[PDB]
Amino acid sequence: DREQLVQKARLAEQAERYDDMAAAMKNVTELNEPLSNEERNLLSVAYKNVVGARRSSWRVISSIEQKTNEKKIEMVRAYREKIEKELEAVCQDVLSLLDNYLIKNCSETQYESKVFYLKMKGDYYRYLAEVATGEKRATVVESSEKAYSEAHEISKEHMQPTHPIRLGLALNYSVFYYEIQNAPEQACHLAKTAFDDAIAELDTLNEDSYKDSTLIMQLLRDNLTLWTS
Amino acid sequence: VDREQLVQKARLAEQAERYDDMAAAMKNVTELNEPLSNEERNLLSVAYKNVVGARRSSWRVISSIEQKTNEKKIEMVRAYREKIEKELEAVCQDVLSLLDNYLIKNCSETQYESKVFYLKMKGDYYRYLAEVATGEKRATVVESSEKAYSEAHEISKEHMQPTHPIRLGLALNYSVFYYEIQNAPEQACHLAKTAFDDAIAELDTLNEDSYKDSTLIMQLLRDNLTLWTS
Amino acid sequence: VTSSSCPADLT
Amino acid sequence: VTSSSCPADLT
Ligand SMILES: [Mg+2]
Ligand code: NA
Repeated sequence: DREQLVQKARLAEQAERYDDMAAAMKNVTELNEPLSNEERNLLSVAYKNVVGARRSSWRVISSIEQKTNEKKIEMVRAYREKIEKELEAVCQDVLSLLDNYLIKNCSETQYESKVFYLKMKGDYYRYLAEVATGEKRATVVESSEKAYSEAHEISKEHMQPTHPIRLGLALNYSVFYYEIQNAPEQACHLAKTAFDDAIAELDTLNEDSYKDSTLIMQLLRDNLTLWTS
Repeated sequence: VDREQLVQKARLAEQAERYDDMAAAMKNVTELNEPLSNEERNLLSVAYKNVVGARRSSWRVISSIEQKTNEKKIEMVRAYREKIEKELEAVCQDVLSLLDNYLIKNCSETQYESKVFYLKMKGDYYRYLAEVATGEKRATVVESSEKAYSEAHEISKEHMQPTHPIRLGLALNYSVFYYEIQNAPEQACHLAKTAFDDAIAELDTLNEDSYKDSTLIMQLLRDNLTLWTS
Repeated sequence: VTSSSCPADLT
Repeated sequence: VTSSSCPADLT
């Protein structure tokens, strides 16, 4: 029963059991009924914690691997790979949900959901790109950019520049350029213009959107400061 | 995979904050039947404390929600609490097997510190079982916890200094067992106070690392006494 | 040091 | 608040 699964997802969150949380929301999505804004948030929060823990772990191991006896380096590499394979499975799960249900069921004028989900698609291809090498890397980098690009065009044409979802897209897209494409001028240009287009009308946002957008703007600023130094 | 690689893996897991991995590695290390060094013993203890501790934290959240809480809703809450319960029990069972089948077993007559350390740990994981157990199952794990603590306590009193952090640490968890599990606040407070009091006089004789560990435990003893006498 | 990305949730 | 128990590690 659908509501039990969502209830479970909420319980898992409170218990900070994010693997459970994501598995519940995965099952909910596969019912092919649309997610409400709260359900969409549960999905997004769950998988971000699941993949986020692995990204964090992967970076620790990767760094150790770099700063370090065949059998010692062999264990480090294998452990890194173990973490990589998990990260890849999680991303594949999310990307399959997005392609087969979430993006698919957005109607022509559900712009916010389209931008939300295409962004998400951009994000999890970006997480794959973080650990990928070679031709597999080219593919996930290309897929990431395409999802970001399509979400960007929708957001520019059909959403206010102050909208948290549009701002959050610009934030992550600019991060893609900086970290994945190593294109610091492109990254800064996207970040700055997004910031600039929103900052004048910030006060026109409602209470909850103003909170969300302010935070994202601060991160845009923080990234610009960091990147231009 | 050789022993040192398993230990290396446990250290890597720890740095990556992957405590389920960290524990499975030290489980494997233990099962090779060679003794754990003090640092490997620390790896084992930290690993499983995090693994079981996550379950304990989760169980409390769900239990609390369950109590503040529709048949379908409440049944899912219960089922989910039980899910967490069965994980917690599986983890404790693993540790307790490690203790009974290798770690306590391979302590020789005069390896007192290790005996106290492992018997304390046995008391701990039976205590975590007791935290969620009900009925006849509960009585069994409470009695097993008490037995382990009681034996570690006697060894510690006869063969260790009152200032030793392992001894102090045992008295701490043993008094917590009395307070939280047996609801015996008088026994809890007496044990905590005497343990604290016995360690004062020679505290400055401790090695600098031991001093650090013991003063921390003594602060926890005191914090507990204050909380229990409020 | 690394770039900050978007929070997973909305209000 | 609950009772505090022993740290899992030694120095
Ligand atoms: Mg503006
Ligand atoms: Na003995």
